[PDB]
Amino acid sequence: NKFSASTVHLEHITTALSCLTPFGSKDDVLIFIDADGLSFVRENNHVIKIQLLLSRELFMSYSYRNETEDHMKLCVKINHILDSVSVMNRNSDDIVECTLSYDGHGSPFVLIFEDSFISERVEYSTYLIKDFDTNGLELDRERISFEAIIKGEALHSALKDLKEIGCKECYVYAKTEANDENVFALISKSQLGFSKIKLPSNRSILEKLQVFDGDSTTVIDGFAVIGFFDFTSFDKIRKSTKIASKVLFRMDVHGVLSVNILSPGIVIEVCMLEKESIDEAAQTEIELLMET
Amino acid sequence: GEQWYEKFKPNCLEQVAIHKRKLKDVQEALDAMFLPNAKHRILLLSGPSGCSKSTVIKELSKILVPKYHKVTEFRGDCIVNDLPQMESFSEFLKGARYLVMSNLSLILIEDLPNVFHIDTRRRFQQLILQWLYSSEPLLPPLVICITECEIPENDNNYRKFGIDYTFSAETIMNKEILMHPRLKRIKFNPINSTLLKKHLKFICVQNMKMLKEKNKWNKRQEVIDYIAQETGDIRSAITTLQFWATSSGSLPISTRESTISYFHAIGKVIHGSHSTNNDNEMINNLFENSNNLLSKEDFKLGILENYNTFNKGEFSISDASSIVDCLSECDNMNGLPESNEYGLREVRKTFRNISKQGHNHGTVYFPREWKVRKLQNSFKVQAEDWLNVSLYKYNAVHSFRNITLEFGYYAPLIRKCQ
Amino acid sequence: MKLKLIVNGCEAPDDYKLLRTTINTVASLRKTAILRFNSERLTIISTPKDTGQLWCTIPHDVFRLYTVISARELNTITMECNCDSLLSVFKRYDRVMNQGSSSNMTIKLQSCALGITFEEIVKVIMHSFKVPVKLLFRAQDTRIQEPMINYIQLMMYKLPPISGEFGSAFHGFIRRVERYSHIHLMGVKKKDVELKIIVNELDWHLEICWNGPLDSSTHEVIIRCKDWKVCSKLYAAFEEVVLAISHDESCVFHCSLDERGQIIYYIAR
Amino acid sequence: SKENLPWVEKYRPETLDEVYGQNEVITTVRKFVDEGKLPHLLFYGPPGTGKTSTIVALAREIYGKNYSNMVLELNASDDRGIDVVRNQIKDFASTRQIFSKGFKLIILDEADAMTNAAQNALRRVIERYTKNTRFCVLANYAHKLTPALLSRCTRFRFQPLP
Amino acid sequence: LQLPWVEKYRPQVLSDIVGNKETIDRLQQIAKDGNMPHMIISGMPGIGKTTSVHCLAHELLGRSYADGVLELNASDDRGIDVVRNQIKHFAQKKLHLPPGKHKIVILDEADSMTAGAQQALRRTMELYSNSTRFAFACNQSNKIIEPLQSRCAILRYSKLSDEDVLKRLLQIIKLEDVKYTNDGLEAIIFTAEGDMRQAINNLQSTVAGHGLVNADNVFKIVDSPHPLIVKKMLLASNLEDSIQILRTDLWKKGYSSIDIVTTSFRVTKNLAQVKESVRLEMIKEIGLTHMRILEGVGTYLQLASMLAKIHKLNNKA
Amino acid sequence: KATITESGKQNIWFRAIYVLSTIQDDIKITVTTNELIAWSMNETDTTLCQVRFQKSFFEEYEFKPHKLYSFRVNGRHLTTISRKPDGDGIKSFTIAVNNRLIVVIEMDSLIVKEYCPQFQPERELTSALFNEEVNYICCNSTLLKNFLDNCNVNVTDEVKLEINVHRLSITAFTKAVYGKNNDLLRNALSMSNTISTLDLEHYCLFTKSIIFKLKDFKNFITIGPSWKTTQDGNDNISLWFCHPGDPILMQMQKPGVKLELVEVTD
DNA sequence: GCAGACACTA
Ligand SMILES: Nc1ncnc2c1ncn2[C@@H]1O[C@H](COP(=O)(O)OP(=O)(O)OP(O)(O)=S)[C@@H](O)[C@H]1O
Ligand SMILES: Nc1ncnc2c1ncn2[C@@H]1O[C@H](COP(=O)(O)OP(=O)(O)OP(O)(O)=S)[C@@H](O)[C@H]1O
Ligand SMILES: Nc1ncnc2c1ncn2[C@@H]1O[C@H](COP(=O)(O)OP(=O)(O)OP(O)(O)=S)[C@@H](O)[C@H]1O
Ligand SMILES: [Mg+2]
Ligand SMILES: [Mg+2]
Ligand SMILES: [Mg+2]
Repeated sequence: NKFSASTVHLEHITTALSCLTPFGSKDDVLIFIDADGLSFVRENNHVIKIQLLLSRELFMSYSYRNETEDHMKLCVKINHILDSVSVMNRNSDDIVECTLSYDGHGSPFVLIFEDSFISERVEYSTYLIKDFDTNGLELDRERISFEAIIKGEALHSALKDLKEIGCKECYVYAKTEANDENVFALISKSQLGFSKIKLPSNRSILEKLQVFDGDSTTVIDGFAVIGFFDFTSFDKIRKSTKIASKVLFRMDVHGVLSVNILSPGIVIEVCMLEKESIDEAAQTEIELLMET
Repeated sequence: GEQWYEKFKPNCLEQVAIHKRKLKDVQEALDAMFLPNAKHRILLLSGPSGCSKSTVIKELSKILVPKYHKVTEFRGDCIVNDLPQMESFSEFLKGARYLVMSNLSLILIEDLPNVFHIDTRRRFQQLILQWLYSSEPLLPPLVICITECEIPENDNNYRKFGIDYTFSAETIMNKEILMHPRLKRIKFNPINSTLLKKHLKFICVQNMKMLKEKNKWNKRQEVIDYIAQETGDIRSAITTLQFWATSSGSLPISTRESTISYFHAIGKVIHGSHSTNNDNEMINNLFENSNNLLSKEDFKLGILENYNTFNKGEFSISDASSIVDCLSECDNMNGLPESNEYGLREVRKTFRNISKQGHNHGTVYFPREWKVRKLQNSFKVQAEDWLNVSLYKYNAVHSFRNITLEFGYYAPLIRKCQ
Repeated sequence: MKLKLIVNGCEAPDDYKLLRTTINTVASLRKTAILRFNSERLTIISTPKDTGQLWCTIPHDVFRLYTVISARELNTITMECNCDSLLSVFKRYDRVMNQGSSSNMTIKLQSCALGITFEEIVKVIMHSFKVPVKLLFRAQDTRIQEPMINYIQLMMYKLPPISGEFGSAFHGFIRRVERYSHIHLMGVKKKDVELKIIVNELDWHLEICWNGPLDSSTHEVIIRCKDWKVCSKLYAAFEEVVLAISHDESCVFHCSLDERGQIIYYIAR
Repeated sequence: SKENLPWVEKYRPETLDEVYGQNEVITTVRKFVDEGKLPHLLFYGPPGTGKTSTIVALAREIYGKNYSNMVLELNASDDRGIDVVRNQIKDFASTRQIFSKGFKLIILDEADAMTNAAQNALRRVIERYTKNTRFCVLANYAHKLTPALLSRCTRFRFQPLP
Repeated sequence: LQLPWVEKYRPQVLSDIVGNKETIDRLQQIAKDGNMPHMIISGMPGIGKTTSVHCLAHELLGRSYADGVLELNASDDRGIDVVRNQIKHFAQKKLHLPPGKHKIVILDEADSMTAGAQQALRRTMELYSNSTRFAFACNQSNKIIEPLQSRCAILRYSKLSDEDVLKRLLQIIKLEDVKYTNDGLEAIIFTAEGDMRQAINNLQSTVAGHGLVNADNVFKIVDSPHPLIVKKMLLASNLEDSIQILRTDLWKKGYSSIDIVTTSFRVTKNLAQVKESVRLEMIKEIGLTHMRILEGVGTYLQLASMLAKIHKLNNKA
Repeated sequence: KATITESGKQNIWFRAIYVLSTIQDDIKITVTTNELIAWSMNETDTTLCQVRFQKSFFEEYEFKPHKLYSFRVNGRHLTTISRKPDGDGIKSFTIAVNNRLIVVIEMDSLIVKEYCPQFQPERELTSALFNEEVNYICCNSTLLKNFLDNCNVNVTDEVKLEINVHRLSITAFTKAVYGKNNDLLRNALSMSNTISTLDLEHYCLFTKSIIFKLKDFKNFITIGPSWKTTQDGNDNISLWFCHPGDPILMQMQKPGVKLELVEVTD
């Protein structure tokens, strides 16, 4: 069948695919099949890229029979896959088995489910005509502006409060202190006025936060990093951080932001694009108002 | 600083810009509404912008409410937290309904809720209809002011139905409320030249120190009379006067250039414009003025029905035949801007050619197509009933064409004898 | 015009009585529903004209002190009321299942309003709700709106109430179809029989095959709309067993049997 | 990739030197990109002249490996309404660089079918976000384009092939 | 990162803006006084309306305009509810403004905004005109509803004369230090037809593609405008000359037939030398050819027939 | 001014703001040395509700410039700030006015949210004076809350306080309207109720009833059970002088919260 | 624009 993947615990797959639902008109996922595992990447308007990686150890029947460069692609829809696995795995002790199949190239994506003498076979025809390949909103680690590690629960509360209030434009602030009083917050401007969601500074749930000087090795204290990010990009990672343990924040001088989600556990990587320029000269007043 | 039209608001009934007859027949209308039993439950005001359609009622409530300034003006920009805009107006009506005694606050709905979506437009009719036939003791006065202004043309309007063509009382309100017995429709007219000139005199003599500072005291008369004659809006006139007074000089003032009416356009096409002697510039300016009306059906029918009133049907039959032939040829262009231009140009050229025999004209009539459609619908439902009753006892298939042509008179004739 | 009946709590018929509420949400979402009160134990109610046909009878013989009389000459009386207000009386009565047996449900037909009497206790609270509209229809409309229709052959006997996984499979079809937003069915006479449902799309190929289910000509292919999501909700019927019939490649019925009464649903092509 | 396509899509130019006929336009665009300034190129002409082939070859030559990410292609095949120009175009033409500080090119192929409101939103976009992103408009009928758009875009005429 | 001349050389003060001396003087006077009421600015695109509004707001407020105003343009969701809410909040939030200064609501490209939003703006003005003022930047005043214009002083911008555009071109040339030719400048002015932005784009293209600005280079990069060619075609005496002009100026240059018909209709609307009967006959023939083009027949024979019929009705045997 | 509260009294504060935000879009809050007063004037000037928080409600009242400072804060903007987040709690909630409303939220953990709503400052407390101008009916709000939770206010009906002979027969019904020829354009869906005679605490012989709205009658009762008041927390009272013309007064006495509502009848 | 009837002092 050129591809095999048997899954018993479909709850983990259901909640993993549920992190890609906030995308409007969800479709066109570039699923990667590799010996390491399965990775799902989805991009919206070439401004935000999210990658969800499933390890080989997650599947109990991973074979990956192939005689090629070990780089094979297929494009299918999200809403079909998202609702495919959530419907079953109900009641108790059902041990529902999920089977993945793909006959190399040109064949539909076959999904087989078994639940109490009840069998299904779902086929997904792939879209591989004008796959431009390459792509990727990646970044170089040599010029990382700063790095931060925060708990998922702390960030989820900030994002949930950031959404319902509005805040169509949001700001990211990073500032270190010689007295270990590191400052990092997700502040924003809306019709309400100024909102200052000040994240905690203690080491209880903020594991590490240091600001670099564009070399990723020279840590500097007293410097401030201001990031101007759209609200639409932040709304996508709100549900991703809803069920998570540690959230890693990393951005460079180029302005792209890399967010790593940890929840063996799976890893979710989200890439974001900074807006054009700071509104007026708000970078001056962000430092001035928060310092007061 | 402060706007002149805001700082010079009237304080009594002798300062408002309104005709004597209009003041009299709104005073008699509002006086009888305050009685416990009133012939008209609500008052409807329809007219152009800046015609004192709201301030007159404001001082009227100022001098009639304390008999037994309490005005409950609806604010459409209210949201009301977690309340839909459709239910906001419903809650406003019931909120102001409980003011029949002691308070007696008049209701002045100047800013009516926007009616463009299908759901919110249909709700606006029965909301005031439910307040009419309600058997409740006493009645608080309610005045609705609607400004007669045509909505400018937009893109991708799909079917392009009514209301969106022209924001007027007739378009939005349906027939049940228009000729309801408990309703009075007091139309409003633009401010007259004499009243505008008197008000500009009063403003100029009130601003004597400012006008005499510059070289405007000698020039003021020409500017104010030009402003008064050019437009009929008092607010726009005051704005233009304030702009000119602030201006140092050597500046050509501008005016709204308000759009003409439907019958006004019909008269312009048939009779002509005295302001613009040149024929080419009159039609070209009219096109860029209101293309939204010319690029619309029933205008060519209006030209077709009113072209015989140029000389009471006493002009050249050959010219009439040429005009009707040109309109018929224009009708084949699928309603294009080029089609409208050619027919109107031909009509104007012909009527200019025969303009010598135009001493006495006639009245124009808006075409009766609605009546023709109504009788067509009545005949259609009558034929449907006839087919329904004639198919329950035997078989009879002849299509719809034979029913209208052959069975429209023969069939009732045979049943008459039997 | 005396339409007076009393509804009281019991042990068995409450599940049959509480099954009535599920359609009431759907019926309120639909246009309306008709009624025909006859004699003392027979009444038929259905949705007037999608293709919503819900011929269902209820044994009013067990109901206490029920009588029908009207000026409709024959034994059949046209009756119609809006089902939106029927939710309010049922939902509020469902909150008082903890205590209260003598409260009853007193209904009186007076002209337009149908007063409903409650005697809930928290010292007693009296509630008097009125049904808004009971407007009738033309007498000739009774014949043209006859809801009695049934067919035979190709009887699928559903799985008996022994394993609860069969209902969950149908309930899975309820949640999935709402999430995506044609349905095809298979039928075989080979003995227990197998059920197969298949969905064909441009790229969505769903097929479900039952290997060893306990449920009981051939090749009855049929293509129909998504209106069957209502019929899956009627399968619950915890008191008794449900019947299903599908043939003629155009029509399908869902015969829900509970106590003496039976409930059927009709789907067109 | 080859010997499996129609002859129309078999000899499509990939570089600027492979486009013939409109020598003046090619030289002017080459000078524009050698100086480092794109004045919102607008291409007009009959079908078959090679406007979209020329602009795709130019974008490839400028970008290289950044065509997949920084270059956006728009057409009549996908939905182009008021919401689309309001959201997708605004989101794309608001981002910074990733690897190279080159300009952002957005290809508005057969843009003459857009609505008047969409055209007005698009031209308010081109005026506001011109300091980093330069759009390209391709059309065959100039009468379907808003005259305000032609003022803000450098019109280039694509003559028939000699 | 070379910024284009349309954005790099845009004016930042009202002094650099030319074309309408009276209007610029009035704007400077009203900024010095500070009593700026509501206004509507309309005109043909590319004359300097929105940049004039921005410069006026700049040199009228300064830091207050930079930091504490809410300017909305066409690139926003201009729904009724959201615009109503946004302007309602912006009418509030008053600061320590000078007594002769007021908030400015810049409204760019308001011609495409829905009528319900106009009514909401009417209510917002009638409720909070004391604190804030509105500025309108559009192309034509017809798209604005009648009641809005009564509360404002409408300002009309005339087409820029050749002198002002030429002076701006010389200033930009001196700033850029580029060689020029008087014939090339005259060709640029002729091609612009009073459009400042088009003139700037053409001059920038000439400079960056050929270096020295010359008439030959400008004519090579961009041809003569089609309204002038069509106007010359319609006024031709002989049919053969008109046919040759049509072919060698539009068929060999790559001009669509429907665009030619539309340009002919526009020229005939604005033509003045022809009589009324001749004008209406030409309009009818243009419409007939237009519907023939729309129905599918888009060949040169239809254009030739239109020209032949126009010549026949002009000569009248 | 600087007022902080750190207790279970945050829920009623959020409840009161949501109640006041429904009546009017903008909430005008007046501060004074005596206590804190929050109220919103209705658009039709038919509903007057004020919630007054005692000085003991907060832990400090360091208010500095009898001056009565007032400001108009958006009700919708304020009601989304004092909300209780799901799966988390607010340890300290405070609001302050600087010499730009300075309101901050301190959760159980070290995370803190700082908000800056915009207000507009004339101590129009004459409405409160008319409220305290000063029959007597006492009914338990706990039993009324059962009827209010299911009143089906979506039809926007009216309430007729029918005391009849002795017992309170609260009704939620809609008046029908006639059409062209006796047509029911608006359907009348009535929902009446009756309370026991002995359940009423105070009553006055005032046969013939009065009519008042329900949306303002709904939100005024939810404030009671929202706050866990084991001590005191007495039921609401009804006060209204004779004839239907004058408005009706309602009061809910609490140890730290003053609840008032005035609704104009007819 | 235009026909029919009224207000108001020249
Ligand atoms: N003598 C006067 N008579 C009438 N209005 C006057 C006078 N002097 C000043 N005004 C002002 O002119 C304006 C006229 O207001 P109205 O015309 O009554 O309002 P409106 O008719 O509702 O306008 P729309 O069409 O609704 S925007 C007001 O702002 C008045 O304050
Ligand atoms: N100058 C040229 N030199 C070589 N091949 C050309 C040239 N112009 C066009 N072609 C060929 O014509 C094909 C189709 O032309 P395209 O450039 O794709 O479309 P177009 O000519 O721009 O017309 P439209 O506006 O898209 S319908 C290309 O794929 C090329 O193979
Ligand atoms: N009087 C002027 N002096 C100098 N540059 C001008 C002048 N008028 C316009 N411009 C230039 O025109 C360009 C943009 O002008 P805009 O004001 O955006 O055009 P517009 O007249 O407003 O037409 P629209 O409606 O905005 S397309 C800038 O590059 C300006 O420098
Ligand atoms: Mg008014
Ligand atoms: Mg192309
Ligand atoms: Mg502009």
